[PDB]
Amino acid sequence: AQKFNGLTVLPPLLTDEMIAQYTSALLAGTITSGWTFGAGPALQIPFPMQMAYRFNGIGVTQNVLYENQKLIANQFNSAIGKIQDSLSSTP
Amino acid sequence: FCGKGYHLMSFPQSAPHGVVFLHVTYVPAQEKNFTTAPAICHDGKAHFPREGVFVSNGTHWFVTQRNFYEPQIITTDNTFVSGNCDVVIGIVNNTVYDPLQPELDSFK
Amino acid sequence: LQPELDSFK
Ligand SMILES: *[C@@H]1O[C@H](CO)[C@@H](O[C@@H]2O[C@H](CO)[C@@H](O)[C@H](O)[C@H]2NC(C)=O)[C@H](O)[C@H]1NC(C)=O
Ligand SMILES: *[C@@H]1O[C@H](CO)[C@@H](O[C@@H]2O[C@H](CO)[C@@H](O)[C@H](O)[C@H]2NC(C)=O)[C@H](O)[C@H]1NC(C)=O
Ligand SMILES: *[C@@H]1O[C@H](CO)[C@@H](O)[C@H](O)[C@H]1NC(C)=O
Ligand SMILES: *[C@@H]1O[C@H](CO)[C@@H](O)[C@H](O)[C@H]1NC(C)=O
Repeated sequence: AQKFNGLTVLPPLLTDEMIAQYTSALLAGTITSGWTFGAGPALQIPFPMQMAYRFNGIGVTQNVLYENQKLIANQFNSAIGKIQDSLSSTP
Repeated sequence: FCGKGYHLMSFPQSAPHGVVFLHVTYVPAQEKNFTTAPAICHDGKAHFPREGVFVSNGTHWFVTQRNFYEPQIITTDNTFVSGNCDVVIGIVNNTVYDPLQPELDSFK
Repeated sequence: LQPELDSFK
């Protein structure tokens, strides 16, 4: 990380803000479009509708979701909540 | 991986030291919005379609496929039953048609 | 098919 004897560092041509904006656009498109933004124009599908499709894509029906919506939301929010503790407590 | 969108099949062609690809690709166009619901309540049980959803064109409740506006009448052959009307959210009141009772009653 | 064939019609 020094600048001596003829070696010179070059800055990134796309800095971290637009990288964060591209990942934010990815997350926004997949939270409010399903897979439709990844193929053509984005289409409006609700996220429990999309997760019912992805349950239908994995081979289980709708009634494991629509009868268990708060349980799936609790497991999902607890599962994403332990991501921060797993990364923060492991160097 | 092949094309940009929903792939169908591909055309292989030659280059002097390489290869060029052609990809016929399904892209949707001219999209409309409707009113959806996960289930339809009829006679105290929860109804769910075979390979689609419940849609309505403002008034009349229809069953269509996922990638096209091709509506159908809610009938007992393109719709299976699971559970009751209470444990599911988003369920509204409509009817599911019987294709056997006029032929049973009014003729024989 | 048989219960509505028998008990109703
Ligand atoms: C929604 O779909 C229904 C069903 O096709 C449409 O109702 C039809 O309207 C025409 C014109 O008035 C009638 O001749 C048909 O008999 C109706 N169908 C039935 C099954 O009764 C309706 O026009 C559509 N649009 C709206 C805004 O409700
Ligand atoms: C769907 O239809 C059912 C059947 O009529 C409705 O249940 C009735 O609701 C009223 C309103 O409180 C009660 O007075 C009746 O006793 C209920 N019927 C029975 C058999 O329990 C239900 O409310 C309707 N749902 C919606 C969203 O309209
Ligand atoms: C479609 O969207 C418009 C506004 O963008 C809304 O007024 C209309 O009610 C929607 N259609 C249905 C069937 O809900
Ligand atoms: C959908 O959201 C609206 C708020 O605009 C709410 O009134 C309604 O109950 C919701 N439907 C379900 C099935 O939760």
